[PDB]
Amino acid sequence: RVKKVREMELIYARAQLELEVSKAQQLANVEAKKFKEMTEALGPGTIRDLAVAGP
Amino acid sequence: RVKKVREMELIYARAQLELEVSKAQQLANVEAKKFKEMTEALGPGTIRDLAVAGP
Repeated sequence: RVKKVREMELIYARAQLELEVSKAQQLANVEAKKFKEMTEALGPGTIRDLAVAGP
Repeated sequence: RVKKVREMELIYARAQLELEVSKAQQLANVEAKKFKEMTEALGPGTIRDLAVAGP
């Protein structure tokens, strides 16, 4: 018992935790690409100029 | 008893703790690559300029 319940637990636990990391990959891919489109068409120097304003 | 319950505990304990470190590897790979895409297209000198603003 303590072997075969707890080992099917290991195998399903794999099937679910490569799952949560897959969720993390995909959501962070969307965050990534949509910051990239954000900054690249906002302006490479525009972000510098807007943050360097300290007069 | 105290041998064969506690040694199947060792073997499953392996199967689960190389597991938690595998979870750590994969989640930290996504964190890694998506900071890399972050900084490299944000700008190598942009991060310096935005942090060096102290006027």
